[PDB]
Amino acid sequence: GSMGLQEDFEQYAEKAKTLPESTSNENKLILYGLYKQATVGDVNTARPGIFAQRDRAKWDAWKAVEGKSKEEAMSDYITKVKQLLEEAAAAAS
Ligand SMILES: [Cl-]
Ligand SMILES: [Cl-]
Ligand SMILES: [Cl-]
Repeated sequence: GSMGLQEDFEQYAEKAKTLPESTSNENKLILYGLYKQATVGDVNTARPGIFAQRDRAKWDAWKAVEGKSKEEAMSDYITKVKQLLEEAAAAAS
């Protein structure tokens, strides 16, 4: 990752903590998948079964961004968090 992007990523991963607890799980899943992809790369497990204890929705969100470089997924994660942060501020004003 380039330096400025890595700094941005760590900053926005920290700012993501300020999103309301009530943030839709649809968006939590999008952030989860990009965060996994950005930090550890391609999902390296098989899809959890429907009745498994492993969370299929989380795995699916990560599978969906397979193939993105660290730079790309950090990029997307940042843009999604930025959008959510602006929407949270709009909701509160
Ligand atoms: Cl920025
Ligand atoms: Cl929801
Ligand atoms: Cl992992």
